Amino acid sequence: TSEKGKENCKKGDCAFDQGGYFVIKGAEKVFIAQEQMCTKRLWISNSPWTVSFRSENKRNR
Amino acid sequence: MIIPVRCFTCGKVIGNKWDQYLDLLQLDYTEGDALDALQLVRYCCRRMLMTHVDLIEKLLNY
DNA sequence: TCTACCGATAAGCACAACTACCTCTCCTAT
RNA sequence: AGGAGAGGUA
DNA sequence: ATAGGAGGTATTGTGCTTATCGGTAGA
Ligand SMILES: [Zn+2]
Repeated sequence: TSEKGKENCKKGDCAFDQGGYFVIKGAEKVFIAQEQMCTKRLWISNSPWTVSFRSENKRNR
Repeated sequence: MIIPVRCFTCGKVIGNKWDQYLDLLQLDYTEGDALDALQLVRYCCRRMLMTHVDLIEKLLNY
């Protein structure tokens, strides 16, 4: 579909969706952004007072 | 989606004025002047002829 | 002097965290 | 036919 | 019948039932 010609665009997609989904079993599947804590910043918590260094790839916290 | 005929509000025949409206818009005419040139004194017909969207072209192409 | 129960401090264990509802999608290992 | 998971109504 | 190492993390919230933990009161 990407970088298709003018003739190929006429037959096929309805030109209403930009194509952000997946086709698994005939049903469209869309990912939802997951909010995650930053692993490249020093994190300080309370009760108890502590500072932790996150791990990038290997568990070296 | 072709132009809705009979102009549901107040019941005015506007089914044959879409081509003339497009021709007027093709020239150096604004929407108000083009609608006034079609002899429309009520704002219902002007709303009907201004809010319409041409969708049948995409249906034919796709 | 040695028995004899006798209230406190943690450590788990068990329900409770709403009605009437309406659709869609997916599911049954190897 | 029974379930599990999501989006929803008053 | 077999298979599904090992990781610092990042639900509360009320009742209930222990254990244990010293702890004095009596002979
Ligand atoms: Zn009218």
